Amino acid sequence: SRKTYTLTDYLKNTYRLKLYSLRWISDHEYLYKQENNILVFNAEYGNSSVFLENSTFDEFGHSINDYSISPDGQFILLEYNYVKQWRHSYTASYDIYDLNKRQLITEERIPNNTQWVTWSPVGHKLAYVWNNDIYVKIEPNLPSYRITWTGKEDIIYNGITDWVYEEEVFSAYSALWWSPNGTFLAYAQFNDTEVPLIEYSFYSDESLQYPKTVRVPYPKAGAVNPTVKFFVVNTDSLSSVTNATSIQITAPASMLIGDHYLCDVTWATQERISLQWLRRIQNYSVMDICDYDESSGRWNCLVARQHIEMSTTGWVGRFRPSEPHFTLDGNSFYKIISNEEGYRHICYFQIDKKDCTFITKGTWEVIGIEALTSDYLYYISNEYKGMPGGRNLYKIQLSDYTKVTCLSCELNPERCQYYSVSFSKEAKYYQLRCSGPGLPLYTLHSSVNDKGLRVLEDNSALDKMLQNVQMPSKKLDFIILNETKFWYQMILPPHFDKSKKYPLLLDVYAGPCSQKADTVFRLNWATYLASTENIIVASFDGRGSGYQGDKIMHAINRRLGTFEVEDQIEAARQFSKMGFVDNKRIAIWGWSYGGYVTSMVLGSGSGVFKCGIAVAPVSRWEYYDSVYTERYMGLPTPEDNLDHYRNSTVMSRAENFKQVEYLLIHGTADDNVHFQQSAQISKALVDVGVDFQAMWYTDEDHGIASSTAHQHIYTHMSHFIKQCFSLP
Amino acid sequence: SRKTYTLTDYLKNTYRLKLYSLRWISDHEYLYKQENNILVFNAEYGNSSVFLENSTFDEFGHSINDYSISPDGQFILLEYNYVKQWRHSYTASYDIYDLNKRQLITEERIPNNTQWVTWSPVGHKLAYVWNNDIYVKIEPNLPSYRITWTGKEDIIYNGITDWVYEEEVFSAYSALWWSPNGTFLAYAQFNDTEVPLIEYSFYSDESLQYPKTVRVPYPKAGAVNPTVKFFVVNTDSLSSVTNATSIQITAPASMLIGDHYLCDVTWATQERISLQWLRRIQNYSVMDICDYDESSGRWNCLVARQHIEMSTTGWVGRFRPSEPHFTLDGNSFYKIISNEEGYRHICYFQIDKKDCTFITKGTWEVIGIEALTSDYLYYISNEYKGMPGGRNLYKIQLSDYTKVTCLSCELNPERCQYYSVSFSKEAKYYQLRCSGPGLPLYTLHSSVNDKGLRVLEDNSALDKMLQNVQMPSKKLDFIILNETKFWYQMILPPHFDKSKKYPLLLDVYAGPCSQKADTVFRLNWATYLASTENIIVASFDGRGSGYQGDKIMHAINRRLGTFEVEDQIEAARQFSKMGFVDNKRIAIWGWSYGGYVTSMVLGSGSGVFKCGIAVAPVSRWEYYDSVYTERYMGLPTPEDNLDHYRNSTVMSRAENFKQVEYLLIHGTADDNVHFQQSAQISKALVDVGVDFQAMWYTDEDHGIASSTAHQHIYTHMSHFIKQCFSLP
Ligand SMILES: COc1cc2c(cc1OC)[C@@H]1C[C@H](N)[C@@H](c3cccc(CF)c3)CN1CC2
Ligand SMILES: COc1cc2c(cc1OC)[C@@H]1C[C@H](N)[C@@H](c3cccc(CF)c3)CN1CC2
Ligand SMILES: *[C@@H]1O[C@H](CO)[C@@H](O)[C@H](O)[C@H]1NC(C)=O
Ligand SMILES: *[C@@H]1O[C@H](CO)[C@@H](O)[C@H](O)[C@H]1NC(C)=O
Repeated sequence: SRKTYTLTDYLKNTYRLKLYSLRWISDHEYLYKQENNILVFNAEYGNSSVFLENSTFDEFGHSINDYSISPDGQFILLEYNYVKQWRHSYTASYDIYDLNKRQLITEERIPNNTQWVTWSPVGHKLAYVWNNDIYVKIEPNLPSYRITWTGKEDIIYNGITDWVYEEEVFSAYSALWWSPNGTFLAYAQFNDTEVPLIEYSFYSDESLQYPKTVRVPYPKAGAVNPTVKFFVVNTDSLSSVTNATSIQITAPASMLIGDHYLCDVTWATQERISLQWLRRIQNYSVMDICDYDESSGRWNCLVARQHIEMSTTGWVGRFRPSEPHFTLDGNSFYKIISNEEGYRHICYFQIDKKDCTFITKGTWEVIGIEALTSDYLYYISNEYKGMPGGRNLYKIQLSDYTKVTCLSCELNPERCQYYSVSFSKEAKYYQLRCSGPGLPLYTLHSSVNDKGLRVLEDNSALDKMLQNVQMPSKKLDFIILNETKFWYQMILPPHFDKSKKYPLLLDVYAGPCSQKADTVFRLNWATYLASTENIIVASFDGRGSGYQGDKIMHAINRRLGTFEVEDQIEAARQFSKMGFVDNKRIAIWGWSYGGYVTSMVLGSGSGVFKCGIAVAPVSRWEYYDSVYTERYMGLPTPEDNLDHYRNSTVMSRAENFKQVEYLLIHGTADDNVHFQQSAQISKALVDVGVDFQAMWYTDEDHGIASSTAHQHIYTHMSHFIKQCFSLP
Repeated sequence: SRKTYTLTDYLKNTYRLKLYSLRWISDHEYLYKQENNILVFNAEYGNSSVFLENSTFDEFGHSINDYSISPDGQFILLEYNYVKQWRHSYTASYDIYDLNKRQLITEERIPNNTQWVTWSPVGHKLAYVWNNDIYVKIEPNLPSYRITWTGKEDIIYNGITDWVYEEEVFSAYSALWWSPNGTFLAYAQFNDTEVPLIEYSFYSDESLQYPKTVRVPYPKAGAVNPTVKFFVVNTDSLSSVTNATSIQITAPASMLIGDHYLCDVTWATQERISLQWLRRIQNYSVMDICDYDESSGRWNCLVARQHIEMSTTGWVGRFRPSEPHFTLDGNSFYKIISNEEGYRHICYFQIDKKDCTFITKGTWEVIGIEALTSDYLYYISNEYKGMPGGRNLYKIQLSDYTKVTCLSCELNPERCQYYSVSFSKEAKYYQLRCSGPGLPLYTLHSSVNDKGLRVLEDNSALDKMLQNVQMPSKKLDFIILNETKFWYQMILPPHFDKSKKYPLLLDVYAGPCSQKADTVFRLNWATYLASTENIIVASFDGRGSGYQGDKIMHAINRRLGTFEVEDQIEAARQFSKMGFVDNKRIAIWGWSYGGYVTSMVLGSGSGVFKCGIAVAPVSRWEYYDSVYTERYMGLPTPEDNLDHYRNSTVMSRAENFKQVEYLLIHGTADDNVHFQQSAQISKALVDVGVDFQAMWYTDEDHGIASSTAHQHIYTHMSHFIKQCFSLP
């Protein structure tokens, strides 16, 4: 008799999850936004002052998009005129408000259309990139020093990443790294000179008489890649009428032999930088440790302290080689490395030494190292109750590795099984963040004894509202295939009845190192399909999926669109053999890799599925970018992996599609997985005479996420599934 | 008759209409291809010979796409390596084969990738266009003479047409015109330097890693048009030492004022040429008559013989100024003109004299003038039975205009109401060819006493098959709207029953000077929908339709998307009132102009239609080309017609679509109505929250004509209509 969770609810965001986003500023204080004021909180004691009043910048004259405060709290960056580029990149204008004053600084502004800006870690230095060149401001009201002069649109990138690096390597537009002193500005430089361009139409507003052609350097599988150089400049010795001296750091000779990438830049100390490089064949990676020479003003990367990481079974790292966390003195670090068994654990490295010591071990994985002090290392793992889909915060005594405390496990075991954390400087305090399976809970904790201090946000407003709606529930369990556990989740309709036969939607991503079965609380489309349409929405984590060792994750190595595909079919077959699913009403849908697999399934002939929706699918690996594809597939050459590059296309299975109802969707402005991918799927389905359904989305990219397109695609998909399942 | 006409029947060409394609080669002889041999028939004696054996080119080694026999039957052109460009343009390889000797010409072969070749109308000279330049060959085995040197890809076109001229002016790739002598080669030269480029992606075979960007000079409404220059070259005076002196004929001073077009090129005598020119505001045109000046070498156009053709109510001509037909001596001509009551009749022009004399009159129009002799002019009109959708050959005595004989009206009055004709060189014999309402009937005649000579193909084979098929029947009637007659046709299901209530698909095109209500016999998609699905397919010829005089055609002037839309709604509203129509099941669909009108109807909020289909619709006139658009719309400037350009978009009506079910389809390589047009529609619909269906056809142009795409689109549209009308 209660109201149901409707498509409108989802779409108009009727029930919002509350968050508590803070930024640690010291060892003991953080910044937080309350009713549009910026507040400072004291962690120990809970009291707050107003840092920046809401009503300041009422007469500023521009809508303010973000803020950024100098480490040494004298200035604030006001970001405005944000215009998005790709996933991380954007262009904006900037002003500086001088805080120890009433005033915006008016001389020597950061240019309009700046590509990236950063404060140094200490004081108030600024580094920014504008027109692909680096600049440095020692003082907010003084002129900038030009660090680089080679910048050119689409060709040379100084201190920002190009398209593949943004997307596939740094997950960041920025390629600037200040030393912890603020003394040295390290930076990468990318050269896209010979990198082929993907081109596509942008239609824009009606008034645009002629369509624009967007041209983006984008190395497809096997094409010419960008090249990299690394540089470190001394920020303390810049001259106004002498050009700045950038000292280059050369990649290791074992990388310079052929094509390679920069992977990681981590400062170790005031005079030591850590650099990881990875070979185009993502088999082999090297970490270089480089010290600054006070004599020659040069950097020296002693071959003696180089570190190597290879994999016999797949590629290095989860998506890239993991980052090292150095001890205060910089002579040793910790790093997540896959062990002999295939499980990702914490290894202790010493700088001038050759092997590493494993600090954790077991039939589970460390997800990330979050903090390091002289006494403990803090990490997040899925160790608790052997649930790969859970996440908890642990703590190790470094005096003794066997002495391990779980810090979040027993806090709220029913509500809370999916943590992430955020420590203050030197880890005096941490904010725990519970993500499910109950409602998100945010707490603040004190490290000295691990005593809880304060609940920060408990989403009790949402709980009150949710009591009045017929919410679905979540099953998280596993099946056994050829003697191995493989988890799935089920979003079950309210008042579920095990004797009744429900329609089932298989929700797939299934890309490498993915996890679709976890313990987080979500309000999404699947919430609606269960609460209102009584549809079971199922996800399954099969071979190739992450966080359960390399035996599972790498199964897929050099062979995408293979085991991950068969295994979604099997999960389906098996969900079928439980008594509460109507085996005449099983759909499948996914987005991105999700659309590829959905497409490869629908094209398998299993006869298991009635219909499926693919949104923005990869159709052929030679269409996707090089860093991603080659990481799992090698090069598409007859001496490497051409053969399976060809066997694993959506196109090759066109015939089989006559057995199923197919909905194909793609935004026309997809820089990521180009419209071409769906273009070739539809053309091949046409060539064979297979009817299917389509929908392009003008000027939308990979997220199809503009407000109206978001509502449209979900409405469209709701109809298609409702009609596939014969639901009113 | 048990078996029904299937969607498969239309798609697979189960019921072939036979045709009879001859090419006259003198006054008394013609060539015909029967199976794969070339046969010459005698028209006087009926007897025949084999000209060219089918097996003649067995060991040639290229699949021949076409032949062209020279006027003196000495040589044959062989066309292979055919690649289509636009509607008329294409590139090909050519050989010449000496017929007298039985040899291949090896020396000085016409180059690969030729854009156009043509014999002279007499003898065996060749003019061809390669890489945008004109070449001439006196002897098929001799070095060619380079006429022009200025030709540059997408910029300068010598003797061929750019995109707009091809599609909207000459309906040809060719821009060459030999004098009847074979002495003179005249050619136009087009300048696209400043014409903006339409840019779209082409995806090609799967194997193409990166999509290609096709770039085409295409002036949209209001943009910078190409420029035109006209030249004449003396073929007889060419030197292999010196260069070719081309002599320029420039436009009239009344043209050179602003933007203009070279409208028409019609030779008069061996030494006289007629040119028409059209102003950019296409309501003013001018005919220039130009004589060769024996001794000086130039060409001269006396302003005395200049003839003005303008319009007060619309544009000049049907799609252009009509073509002149000269009498042997070349001092006079006949040409169709709108008369003081707005109907299109033949006029007698004497070269030096003011006005012209009308030789035909009445409330019908002459469709075309087909031949001229000393004593008679033959023409085609829709006079018979006061019927605009009919077409009949007539005869007019020149020494007495009141002696009008209908050569065809009575020949087969129930089977044939729609003829076209093909006279011999000097009109001694003509092949009539009728297209309906019954099956196509091809008959030869002698002009002398208009004696019926022979039956050439009568489609008897097809006739028997069809008795075995539950054929639909065509009803071609009219309705009185204001106090005017607007014609409609109706395709009716077999065993039609005037008391049962049928679903109706309103078939629409309705572009200016269109006619969808006629007496043609068609085996098409409307045939299958009526035969198999018992849907009525109606079409209506409302305001803007042609062949009924300017009072109807020009109603739409400076005003597209208004009257021609309101009238289609009206039509269906009337069709509703007729008791055989189920008024909850009316659909509309259309291609090109049709798609725009369908969309505008669907967006009108009339309440009459349940669903529509729109294929490659125009959506906004600023997106379609200048030549066609400004003809009907004027310029998109505030001081001309910008307001109505803006009041007539599909986009602005978007809200209204929540009321109907919309299927919108477009090919991504449509160089004509650019994909852009639907892209902007889709985006409007998304912006306003309206669901609809969509389908793109990748790499298909405006016709969506490739056999797999063609079969695909009608299959897809079938299901759509079937489901809209609740039919299994
Ligand atoms: C922890 O870090 C990372 C996580 C993740 C990504 C990258 C990451 O770091 C580079 C990649 C980036 C990649 N571009 C994404 C994508 C988008 C479109 C199409 C495909 C292929 F199907 C893949 C998939 N994700 C998975 C999640
Ligand atoms: C007897 O001659 C001619 C007839 C006709 C045409 C041209 C003709 O010759 C110039 C025009 C050419 C025009 N380009 C076509 C078209 C194509 C796409 C979009 C639109 C606008 F909606 C219009 C329609 N047709 C109608 C039939
Ligand atoms: C980038 O690389 C190209 C060769 O691909 C080279 O010619 C050019 O000098 C390089 N530019 C810079 C500034 O490194
Ligand atoms: C018709 O036959 C006659 C009689 O032999 C011959 O002169 C002539 O070539 C023939 N015409 C054709 C076109 O075959």
